[PDB]
Amino acid sequence: RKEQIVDCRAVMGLGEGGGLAQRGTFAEGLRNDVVVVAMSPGRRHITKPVCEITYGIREAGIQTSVLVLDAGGGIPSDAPQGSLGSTFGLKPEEAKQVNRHKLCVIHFGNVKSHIIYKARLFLKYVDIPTIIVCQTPVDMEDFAAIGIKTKNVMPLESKTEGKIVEIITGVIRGESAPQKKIDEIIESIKKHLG
Amino acid sequence: MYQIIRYEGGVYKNNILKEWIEDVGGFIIQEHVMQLDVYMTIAIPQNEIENFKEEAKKYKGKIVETPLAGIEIAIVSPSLSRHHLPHIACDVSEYVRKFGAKPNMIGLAHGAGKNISEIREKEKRLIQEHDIAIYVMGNFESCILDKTHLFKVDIPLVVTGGPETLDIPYTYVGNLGRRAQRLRKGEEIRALRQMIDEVTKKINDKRMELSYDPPIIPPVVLKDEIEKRIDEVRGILAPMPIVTQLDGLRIKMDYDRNHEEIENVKIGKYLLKDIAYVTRSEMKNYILIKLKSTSE
Amino acid sequence: MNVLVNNNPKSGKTLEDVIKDEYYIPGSNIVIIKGTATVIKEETKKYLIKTTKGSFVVGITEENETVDFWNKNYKSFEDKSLIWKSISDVSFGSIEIPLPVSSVKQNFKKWDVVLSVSGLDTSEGNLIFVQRDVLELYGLENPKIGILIGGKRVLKTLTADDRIISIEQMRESKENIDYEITTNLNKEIQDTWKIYTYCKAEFDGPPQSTEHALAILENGTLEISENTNTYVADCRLQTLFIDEENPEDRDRGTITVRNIGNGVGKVYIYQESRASSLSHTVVGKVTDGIEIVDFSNSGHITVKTNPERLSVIGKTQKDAKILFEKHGITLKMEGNIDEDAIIVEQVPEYTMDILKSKEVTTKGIEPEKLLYVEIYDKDAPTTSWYFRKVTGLTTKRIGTLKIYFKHDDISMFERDWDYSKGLLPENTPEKSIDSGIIAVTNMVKKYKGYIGVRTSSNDKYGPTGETFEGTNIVGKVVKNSEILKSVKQGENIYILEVN
Repeated sequence: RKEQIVDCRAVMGLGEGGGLAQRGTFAEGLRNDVVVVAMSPGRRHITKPVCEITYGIREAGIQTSVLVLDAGGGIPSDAPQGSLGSTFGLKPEEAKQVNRHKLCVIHFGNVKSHIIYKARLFLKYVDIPTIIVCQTPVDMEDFAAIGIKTKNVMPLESKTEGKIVEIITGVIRGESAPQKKIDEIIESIKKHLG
Repeated sequence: MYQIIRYEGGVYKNNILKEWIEDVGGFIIQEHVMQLDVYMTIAIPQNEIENFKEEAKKYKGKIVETPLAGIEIAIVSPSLSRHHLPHIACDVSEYVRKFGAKPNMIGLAHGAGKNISEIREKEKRLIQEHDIAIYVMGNFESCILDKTHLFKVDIPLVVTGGPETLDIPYTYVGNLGRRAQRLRKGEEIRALRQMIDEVTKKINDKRMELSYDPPIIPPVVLKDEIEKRIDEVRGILAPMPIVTQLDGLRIKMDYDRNHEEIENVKIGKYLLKDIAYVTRSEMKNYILIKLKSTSE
Repeated sequence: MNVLVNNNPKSGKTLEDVIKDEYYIPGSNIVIIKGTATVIKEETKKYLIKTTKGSFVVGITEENETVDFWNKNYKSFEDKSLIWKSISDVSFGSIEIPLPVSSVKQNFKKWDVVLSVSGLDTSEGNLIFVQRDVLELYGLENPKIGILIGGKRVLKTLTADDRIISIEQMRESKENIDYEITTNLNKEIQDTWKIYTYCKAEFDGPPQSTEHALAILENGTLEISENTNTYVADCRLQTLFIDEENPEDRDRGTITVRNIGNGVGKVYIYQESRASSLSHTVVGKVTDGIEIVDFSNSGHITVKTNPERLSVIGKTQKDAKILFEKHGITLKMEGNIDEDAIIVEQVPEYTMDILKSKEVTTKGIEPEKLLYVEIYDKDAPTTSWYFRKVTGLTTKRIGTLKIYFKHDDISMFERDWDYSKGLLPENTPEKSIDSGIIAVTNMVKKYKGYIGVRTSSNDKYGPTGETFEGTNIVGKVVKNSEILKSVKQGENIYILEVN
């Protein structure tokens, strides 16, 4: 039980009846332990699956920062035959803001081929262990098939400097995460943090 | 002299508008580009307000009068748990942000309960470092009445709670209790507007007392001078690298490593250490600057 | 009749008479000032006082109706002794306060001007200058009228004996300046009217930016292209680059040159004291006669520069000799020494460098080596502007063209990959190009901006090896020739515009 002060973002939310967060913004939790990365400030990511994990970690006693990616939707441009619909990316300032935390928690969607390449591009510039929270059942290894460092399934030629440290499946976008998923995330964070 | 407003427009030809603002002597306090629209909190002299309105309407921009875009507010929630943080507290913080203020969530370590609630001295001082503090309390009259010891700071105070009317010896705004939904009903919006009006009145009163004995240099131009001189301010990863307070600034750089550089900054013909109180902040070991008045 | 002129009074009714002596290039504006108004306006939201214990500064905040009372009833509270200074704070009066004394008590804050009707008796309404935050203590709808901060100690020390005597306010005062802007001469002057004719500019800055400013003010007049409440700007040279930073305060009557952005090269004169800017290079100051700049919103202003521009490129050698000896500068010769030899290059070429070094090296050219050109400004405005910028004719009278590539009849000149941006096809040939035609390749071709000329005529290719659709004609060589065939690659030829 200790005081927890959060550096709120400097810009307001999405209109009047919309979300409270803004795209491409960062909210430091002073003491940098865990950063929760949200793909967008929309209802599919913000306060339904992301702020719930945030308050779960903050209830566990671990200070949390929430970073909303400027361009978190879509697949990276390095995906086979390029990207479609939208382009996923990470800014150098976003990477620096992530890299000062002990651990990262990132929320992904349902299509595996999207998740694997998004994680590869994310870990191309993030060097701290991260936890992937997605809906679909994805295996630790398909990330290693495209050259992602992974705790259980290493690749021969690692194309990322970041370690996928845990994968948690069953968290749906835009829906309230049950207490069991929060407990699993907290246990994984604790046993890969200290 | 420097009235602070928010400009909402597009990124196209925004550089020419920034050049115009620099030419007329204004300062761009805040800049954010979402996809194709840019929000700019700008402080320009009052004699160029109509000129800037004309210039903004040339770019099909929008001018929003922000009455709180010179202060930072400490929003004090009893905890950062699911009860207060993910709703009400964020609504209060975002509504404060909507009027230009820079909020900071203050989650008390032992702020929950009825008789087991307590506030530490470090949290007290951290709250006092701000301009105004907003307390987000519960929705039971007895619990709030038996919790008055929490609101003991010599800072302007606005207390929000569930019951419509409270009998505490402070400013109180009702119908904003502990909830679990996003504040979107008409009554909730009205209560948020009432809280905004109370904090605006307190800030205007404090502005008048400050204007009785004005500081030697305005905080906004001091921030501009620090940015021009100090070359480590663009390497700051914090949300607001330099916070503009009512009568000072908050520089989010390490105090032990940079206080000597900050103090030995020449503004006009004075050295900063002789016109401002540079001290370490309880906030992540940052640097806090308090401006002196012309009396000393 | 007897009027005051500048600092030396004249009388001539018509402007012409008094401005006859006053140096003025015809075409500029005339600023007249009439006088001052000195309007005294005071609202004193914050009120003053003159008690027998000193003077504190009250300040109305809570409108309620106590403010409405105070408005004029503070004058009835004038010369009222302190009634009580008990736990109920310091109180004064007590005068009639008809404000409905609602029993409903209210909470008040430390030092908050309060007009609590003491004893709920209208005529006993007390001016309770609150000292300590009193909670539900006084009746009235809401005694809180304002907040006391200034002179806090005064009301604290204030004892019963002491009265507020002269309840002051703030003597709020303002100033208005009459201005009229003119450019007539045959008008009647009544009496005691002040006229300003010109402003004096003092230049002290980096050499390139100061030379840019001097070239702007070479004719003595400064165009007013943009005007705000803080500055006036000139846009004659808005696409010319400079790389010099002089970031100090843009004070009253400061001359700056913008060195970066869309408006790089604009010359600003500031009418207000503003902060330093990294995008503005200060080149000097306006010493005396600021009001002509202050009251001019558009048109012309006659400017006199204290350091004369020492750049003799369009003159003969004897003119440079006499002008530089009249400034006491040591001289040495380089090229053509003839008294009529046309100067082509001078080292150093900047006025500040010349003044700080006190020596000039002047280079002349042979009469037959100078190339004479005519530039089509009406036919190809953008291309002619680019050609003037690249060859340097925007600043000096003699431009320099560098040979870039040569083959028999063709001689191509170097390009500037900084001014060749809007090179839209402007003056494209329709028939076979005749000899001695200067042309620039537009953005259509890969080698956009390269200038060239050929001494023969062909029906297919322009002077730069491109087809006609990729070439815009900017000008022609009129008089001097047979020097393009005897100049090697990399050598510079010098041109003179003859229109």
